[PDB]
Amino acid sequence: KLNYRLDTDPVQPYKGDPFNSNFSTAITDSPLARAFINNLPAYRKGLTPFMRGLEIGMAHGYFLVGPEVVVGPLRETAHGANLSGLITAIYIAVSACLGISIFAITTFQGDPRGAYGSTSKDSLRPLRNRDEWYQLNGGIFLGAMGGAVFAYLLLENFDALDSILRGGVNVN
Amino acid sequence: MNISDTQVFVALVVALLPGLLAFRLATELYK
Amino acid sequence: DMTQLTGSYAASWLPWIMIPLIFYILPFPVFALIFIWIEKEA
Amino acid sequence: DMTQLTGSYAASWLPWIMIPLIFYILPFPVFALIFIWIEKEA
Amino acid sequence: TLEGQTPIFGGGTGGLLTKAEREEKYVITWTSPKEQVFEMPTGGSAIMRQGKNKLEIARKEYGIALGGQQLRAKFKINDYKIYRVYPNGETQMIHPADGVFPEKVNQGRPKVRYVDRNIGSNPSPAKLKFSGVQPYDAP
Amino acid sequence: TVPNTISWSPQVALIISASSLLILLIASRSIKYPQVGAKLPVLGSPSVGTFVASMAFGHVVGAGIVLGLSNLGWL
Amino acid sequence: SFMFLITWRGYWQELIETLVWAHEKTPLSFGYWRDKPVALSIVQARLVGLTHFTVGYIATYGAFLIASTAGKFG
Amino acid sequence: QKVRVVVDNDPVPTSPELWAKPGHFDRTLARGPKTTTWIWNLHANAHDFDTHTSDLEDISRKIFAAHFGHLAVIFIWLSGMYFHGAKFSNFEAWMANPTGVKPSAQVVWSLVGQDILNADVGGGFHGIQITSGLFQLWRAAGITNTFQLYCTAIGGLVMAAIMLFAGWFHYHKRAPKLEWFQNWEAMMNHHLAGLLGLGCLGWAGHQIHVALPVNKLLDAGVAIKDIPLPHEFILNTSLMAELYPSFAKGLVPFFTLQWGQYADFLTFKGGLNPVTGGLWLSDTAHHHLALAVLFIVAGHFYRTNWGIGHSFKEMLDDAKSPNMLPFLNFIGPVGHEGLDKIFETSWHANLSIHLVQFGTASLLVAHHMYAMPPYPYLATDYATALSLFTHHVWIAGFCIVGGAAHAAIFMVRDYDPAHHVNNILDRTLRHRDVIISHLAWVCQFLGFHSFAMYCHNDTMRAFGRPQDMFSDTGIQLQPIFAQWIQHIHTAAVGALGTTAPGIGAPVSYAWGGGMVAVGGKVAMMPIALGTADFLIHHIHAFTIHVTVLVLFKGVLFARGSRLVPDKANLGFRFPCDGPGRGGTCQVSAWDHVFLGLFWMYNSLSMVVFHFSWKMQSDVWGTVDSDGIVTHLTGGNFATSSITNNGWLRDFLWAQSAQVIQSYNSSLSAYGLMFLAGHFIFGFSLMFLFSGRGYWQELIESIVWAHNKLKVAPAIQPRALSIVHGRAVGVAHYLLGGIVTTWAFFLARMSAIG
Amino acid sequence: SHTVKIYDTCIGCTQCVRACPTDVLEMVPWDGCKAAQIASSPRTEDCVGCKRCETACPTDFLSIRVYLGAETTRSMGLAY
Ligand code: F6C
Ligand code: CLA
Ligand code: CLA
Ligand code: CLA
Ligand code: CLA
Ligand code: CLA
Ligand SMILES: CC1=C(/C=C/C(C)=C/C=C/C(C)=C/C=C/C=C(C)/C=C/C=C(C)/C=C/C2=C(C)CCCC2(C)C)C(C)(C)CCC1
Ligand SMILES: CC1=C(/C=C/C(C)=C/C=C/C(C)=C/C=C/C=C(C)/C=C/C=C(C)/C=C/C2=C(C)CCCC2(C)C)C(C)(C)CCC1
Ligand SMILES: CC1=C(C/C=C(\C)CCC[C@H](C)CCC[C@H](C)CCCC(C)C)C(=O)c2ccccc2C1=O
Ligand SMILES: [Ca+2]
Repeated sequence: KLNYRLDTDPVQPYKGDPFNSNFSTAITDSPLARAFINNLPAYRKGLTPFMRGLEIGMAHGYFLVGPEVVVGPLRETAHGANLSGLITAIYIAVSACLGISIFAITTFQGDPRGAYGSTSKDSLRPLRNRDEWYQLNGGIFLGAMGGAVFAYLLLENFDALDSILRGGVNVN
Repeated sequence: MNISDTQVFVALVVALLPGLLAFRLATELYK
Repeated sequence: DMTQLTGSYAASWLPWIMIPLIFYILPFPVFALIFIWIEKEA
Repeated sequence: DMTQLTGSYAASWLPWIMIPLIFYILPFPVFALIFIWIEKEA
Repeated sequence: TLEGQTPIFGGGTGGLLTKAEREEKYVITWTSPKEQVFEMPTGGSAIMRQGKNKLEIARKEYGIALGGQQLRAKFKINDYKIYRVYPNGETQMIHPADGVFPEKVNQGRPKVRYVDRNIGSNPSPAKLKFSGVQPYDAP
Repeated sequence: TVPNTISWSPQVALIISASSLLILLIASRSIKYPQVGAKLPVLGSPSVGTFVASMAFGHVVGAGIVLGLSNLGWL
Repeated sequence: SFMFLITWRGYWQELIETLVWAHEKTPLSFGYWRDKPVALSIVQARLVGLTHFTVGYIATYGAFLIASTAGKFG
Repeated sequence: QKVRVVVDNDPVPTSPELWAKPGHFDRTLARGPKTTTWIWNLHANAHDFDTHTSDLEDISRKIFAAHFGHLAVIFIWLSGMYFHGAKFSNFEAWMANPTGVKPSAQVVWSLVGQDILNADVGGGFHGIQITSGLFQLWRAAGITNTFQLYCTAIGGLVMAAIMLFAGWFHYHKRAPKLEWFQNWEAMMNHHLAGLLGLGCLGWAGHQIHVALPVNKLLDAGVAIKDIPLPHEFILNTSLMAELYPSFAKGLVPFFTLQWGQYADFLTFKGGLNPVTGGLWLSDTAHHHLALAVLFIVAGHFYRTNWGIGHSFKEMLDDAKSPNMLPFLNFIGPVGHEGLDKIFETSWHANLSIHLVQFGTASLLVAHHMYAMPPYPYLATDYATALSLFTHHVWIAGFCIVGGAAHAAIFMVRDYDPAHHVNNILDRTLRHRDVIISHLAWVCQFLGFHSFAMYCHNDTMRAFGRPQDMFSDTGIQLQPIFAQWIQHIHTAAVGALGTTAPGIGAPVSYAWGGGMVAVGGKVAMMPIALGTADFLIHHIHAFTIHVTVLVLFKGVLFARGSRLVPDKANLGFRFPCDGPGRGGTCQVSAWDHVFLGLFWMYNSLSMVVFHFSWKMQSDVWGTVDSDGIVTHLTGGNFATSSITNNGWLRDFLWAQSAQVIQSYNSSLSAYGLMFLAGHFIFGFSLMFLFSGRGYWQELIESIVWAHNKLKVAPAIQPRALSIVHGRAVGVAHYLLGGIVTTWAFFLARMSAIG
Repeated sequence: SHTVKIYDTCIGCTQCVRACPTDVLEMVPWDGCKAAQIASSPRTEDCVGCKRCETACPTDFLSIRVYLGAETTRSMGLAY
């Protein structure tokens, strides 16, 4: 007389284990969600840790310049606004990379505690070695600096780019 | 008097609905 | 003036960014996705 | 003029650099030092 | 290895976490006379099977709560056992420790942490300064 | 402007009588529990509860139709 | 300070447990606590709440004492 | 046959023996007191009927009888308002000059100088200016003299006695069986068509035949004595036809479906009456008439005894996958199946839902009555308008907290895991960490992006950098979606084009369409929304979401958590599970209600503060002959409310002048109560910040002194329990804070309103 | 770990053992009381410090005392 009706349940236990504190939902287990998340540079199969950090830093440093350019305290002048946005991205990224370094220093002593231990099976935290974290950190810093400067150069030359993207450079 | 900025933005958001449904149909046909 | 691309229509900045996006920004990443799709081992 | 921070005292360039150093340049490295100190395995 | 069939459960958010895979985990096994609905210690309802069941739980208190307040008190099931499982695979049965429930006196059990006096005769802390001995641990 | 309402005429009687009759044909053969309670041909032999329900709903739907038509100049 | 003094520990420990679950199940969050996050102890909460209460007590009155006297005099 | 009346005859003898047996309802309390904790437990468990007995049928009978007792209390209170408005009021003087007389219905005796509180309220009368809006309500009902109020006062007392006899009768003489209480379909049919439907129809009859004729004459300017009594409009049909020609046709247009003839007294105007500033009584008559038909039709939805109708069980058992919408199938293959068991046995679950919907109803009452003032001379009576909004906002907040409280009681006591196997209730509990973690995150996002931007504004303003502030003149945060709705609703009536052509005036002038003035004061005008309104509305979003977080965590974790897995066995209301596990203080669902009460107070205080300041700044004021409006606070909301220094200075400090300077005047009572509220708030902090262990030890030394003098009581003095100290602390805290705001609001409005 | 001590005033009512939510206590043979048994705490490593045992103890003063000590993962009641 008891019918759990699990066989016809739209939401299943995650990965077939009902006692792993997770559900099989559209966000966690749909084919598109898995394809997108598992192919981000943090999870893409076969990537070296440095190459993971390079792509992550490139994307994050690029967009971190923007907020202070538009609503920052130097927004009244274009040249000052761009510099403040570049410095803000540099300061944030260097602070993050410093935190990543001290994370690697403190986490990987003996057998790491928590999700980075030898017997841990955290599929969402696959960087299990201290060397991988330092290689990732090098890519994060260099990518963030390059992405921030790339946004800085485009914003600094915005008058040239605006003429470029309108064909105004074809007058002469 | 052509359409306004709000109408263009509304059409862009509305077009997302057939965009997501086209993806759902394309993947379903791929099965 | 007729020395630049302009638009009197609403949100004329949209072609300013959408033409580069579809035609020479996104297509190479799109080709990369298709190339990965058609080369995946069984 | 009263549009900028200035100093009529000697070496008024000292607050120009010491305030950034103590308050938003060195404190994060100092926190990193303390964090490493309080997390070291026995 | 621990044998038994897991109760019918569709999944929940109160299950095991990283601690189960890193430090320790607990398993409670019991035999039921019929298929019936019980309450999971961390929320939700599960269906225990006809035969012998096996449930993985994050803390030892979950097993004592489930076995003591539900299996014994409500379902009249008195054969539940709690095991501690380590990541290396070592499994030890911890409840009931000697096969007899603790509330029932059993021969051969020694007195542990027994103080041969009433609690009002504990020495003052001033007498035990710099010795490292607490008043309740004093002879 | 106030929506137009027409004086009583055989057309409004026809609409209400027809709406009640169509509902009687449908309800006696479509609702979940007809033939419940005291009994009253082509109909499925509806009960007194089903019949009163159909006539009451015929007044509700009929009034909506006649008011809607008169509002719009016969729609 | 009223938060530390009125609300007590067990409420926050249960809330922290929920945040612990969220962190473990969120992708791209590579950080992980070396020290397990727990709610402040019962005694610690009284001390922390008393510190905020005292600091707010001194700061509020000190600002009022200086401003109400210096604003009306030298 | 299924729906029937089954009762028991004389189930409980009517004897006063148990009156002399305090605590008889509880087994523990029946033995008598040994400590003073027994006294508190007696009052705490007085109305916890499900702990008196486990018989659901006996519990339900107690609910039914006690509800008649509460109805008797309300009728006595209503009779008091009508009697005091007929014996100790200036109601007749106010009816002649509504715009120049302050309503007053309370008069104090002269013994200790308290007669100074008899204010000069106009009309040659001395008394306390009331802010309940009784006069405006009575005028809209057609009442014109104190004799009619006196008759209603007597009728209220008679109804109170009838209610009291009904409770005694239906508990001691004829108590219905449990099967009677479980007729969901019959109860809904009778309460939809028979209570809401017939009441709307009956009040529509009163409005059409009494309220509209009397109010039409009043708004035309005729004297009170020249207006005929309400029954004259029923007997002499010639009078009623002069006011509205369509009554010359009698009932013929109604039965012939020619209702357009009735358009002269069932109007659809919208807007406000220019003479009085309230809604058109003809508009409300057609509103209530449409409600009566809609409710009565709704009262034939459920299947009782004749096959026709919908069944609650069939509807609930069908709402599950795959019968749902394709994007709504996540509720699982069981869905709402099994929820019917909740409503068969759990009174607390129904009380949870119903208290929530009184919070919803009272919130709608607060918002919709200021923007669409339904009574004559209500909008321009600023003291009454502020009091009515504030009162009903506060009532809603307590009801909402009560709904969450009894939802937790249901989970601890009435919830049965066997009834909920993979259904929506079971699934909600199984992803409670998902819900609470996301709710915790959005609370932090809202707190950072609502309150911390106020701190940003304070720092920018202090720096002398107004251009960097979040303001209309700096970094703008325009509430474009709310502005768009105002434009849509204004263009709907003709003031997404004309989507409501039938309404002439704007539905509410708060959205636009013009300004209405009555006695040289603004009744309603467009309420523009800018950056300051964007910030304050997201303050409301933040505070509400946190109050939800506190209460909803308590309900979802009432059974237990990862910390204490067996809280359900510990009960709904227990102090803790000891200092172990690091400390488990206030884990029970009861302390989540206790903590949620503070957050409801904090949230609602800013709601009534937002209302009070915005209305004084941008709506209320005086209109000169040229149509120029000077507001009560001169439009300072836009620039001063964007910082909490502006709230501290321009709202709390500036607007408290009336209450702070009310000594030696008729408003001195508000000044005294202003300090009284401050005292109780500080007094409550003693209970909240301390613990009973200290107080019990202190009582030990005090008991020693009484023992030394042979005067120690037999009932041993005990410190309040841990839960009791929390209950006392929160009760005095909310009482002190609310009384402080009450005196602050009323003193200012009784002076400048 | 917490320290749980049992004193000679124990009457062997087994109420502390039944109240323990983590099975720290067991009843062992004894001769100091009529019940011929006394509470023991062999598994104090599993003690969380809830003091349910002290609440259940009927003697005056308590025959069982819990002294909160060094905090471990299982003494803090942590499932993570
Ligand atoms: C380390 C690492 C890490 C990570 C990664 O890796 C993380 C992540 C996550 C995710 C998942 C999420 C989402 C995010 C957000 O939005 O929020 C946040 C924000 C932020 C900003 C956070 C932060 C981030 C990071 C930290 C970064 C860092 C960097 C820097 C810069 C460094 C610097 C250094 C120097 C030396 C100073 C979360 C969260 C949460 N948190 Mg969590 N984290 C962590 C840390 C931490 C700590 C320490 C604490 C204590 C304070 C907490 C807290 C908290 C709370 C309360 C909550 C909530 O509510 C949320 C949630 O759950 O939802 C749902 N948490 N996080
Ligand atoms: C049309 C029929 C009808 C009406 C009007 C009501 C009305 C009411 N019921 Mg009710 N009930 C009904 C049928 C009806 N019931 C049936 C058939 C059942 C069985 C399924 C129940 C079972 C039931 C329960 C179990 C409970 C109620 C309760 C209530 C009260 C809710 C409180 C409220 O809103 O105050 C409304 C305030 C008023 C002043 C309304 C008037 C009150 C009097 C008694 C109504 C007299 C109307 C009568 C026709 C005389 C009219 C005179 C004149 C107009 C001609 C309310 C008085 C609750 C309550 O409080 O009980 C006391 C409650 O617990 N009812
Ligand atoms: C229709 C509304 C309604 C009903 C029928 C109930 C019914 C019940 N509630 Mg409940 N509740 C409600 C609304 C309601 N509540 C609301 C709105 C809230 C939010 C504040 C609560 C919060 C609440 C809690 C937190 C608890 C209950 C409990 C209970 C149960 C026992 C009643 C009790 O303890 O006696 C009441 C006895 C008292 C001594 C209270 C009187 C003291 C009040 C607080 C003082 C009020 C101050 C006064 C108005 C102003 C100042 C006065 C002046 C002299 C200074 C009972 C089933 C208790 C329970 O065990 O449930 C199973 C419980 O723990 N309720
Ligand atoms: C304890 C004494 C003390 C205190 C509270 C301050 C306070 C301040 N100094 Mg200062 N200063 C001091 C002694 C002190 N001074 C001495 C002795 C010297 C001569 C070497 C200076 C030279 C100095 C310069 C050149 C400047 C300041 C400035 C400032 C201001 C910003 C802080 C800063 O940049 O520090 C800078 C601090 C130093 C360069 C050296 C400080 C040396 C003292 C002795 C260290 C004291 C350590 C303390 C006792 C240990 C704390 C223990 C902990 C538990 C609290 C602030 C008002 C800045 C200013 O005026 O901004 C407007 C600035 O540019 N100070
Ligand atoms: C939608 C319902 C509704 C609305 C908008 C009104 C509106 C009005 N009524 Mg009215 N009334 C109603 C229902 C309603 N009534 C019912 C059901 C009865 C009894 C059967 C009455 C009896 C009544 C009397 C006796 C009097 C009024 C008066 C008035 C006017 C004064 C303002 C007021 O009452 O606050 C407006 C109220 C609201 C904005 C909301 C409250 C309405 C209910 C509680 C909403 C319930 C919705 C709920 C939260 C959702 C339920 C859950 C859902 C699943 C269904 C105003 C025009 C007075 C007057 O003279 O008019 C000028 C007056 O004397 N009314
Ligand atoms: C003004 C006093 C105050 C403040 C600031 C808070 C703040 C908070 N309470 Mg809280 N509380 C208070 C009084 C206060 N409470 C009182 C009196 C009670 C008793 C009833 C409670 C009861 C209570 C409960 C029951 C709950 C909270 C919750 C929360 C959090 C809500 C999330 C949020 O807003 O994140 C944003 C954070 C803020 C708005 C805090 C101010 C941040 C400032 C403005 C910016 C700081 C800038 C920068 C970071 C500074 C760094 C400098 C460096 C040197 C340190 C937050 C930490 C809830 C929670 O934890 O949910 C997540 C919750 O459940 N509180
Ligand atoms: C999910 C999704 C989405 C989102 C997205 C995003 C979020 C994006 C972003 C993006 C980004 C954010 C990007 C960025 C990028 C970047 C880049 C591309 C960069 C580059 C750089 C460079 C190239 C550099 C260079 C350099 C160096 C290295 C050194 C020297 C100098 C220089 C500058 C040369 C959407 C909603 C849409 C839709 C749905 C889905
Ligand atoms: C909300 C609230 C309130 C209230 C209010 C009011 C004012 C209400 C009202 C209500 C009402 C106002 C109701 C009514 C009802 C009615 C009814 C219920 C009726 C019935 C009727 C009938 C039943 C009839 C019958 C008949 C006869 C007798 C003869 C002929 C036939 C016929 C059938 C017609 C208060 C403030 C107090 C409190 C708080 C809350
Ligand atoms: C003050 C306080 C006490 C002490 C309060 C007690 C013991 C209650 C005292 C109630 C008294 C006896 C009620 C009567 C007081 C009236 C003012 C007496 C009127 C006398 C007339 C002649 C006027 C606690 O017990 C407590 C417990 C837990 C947390 C906080 C606290 C806490 O803060
Ligand atoms: Ca060129």
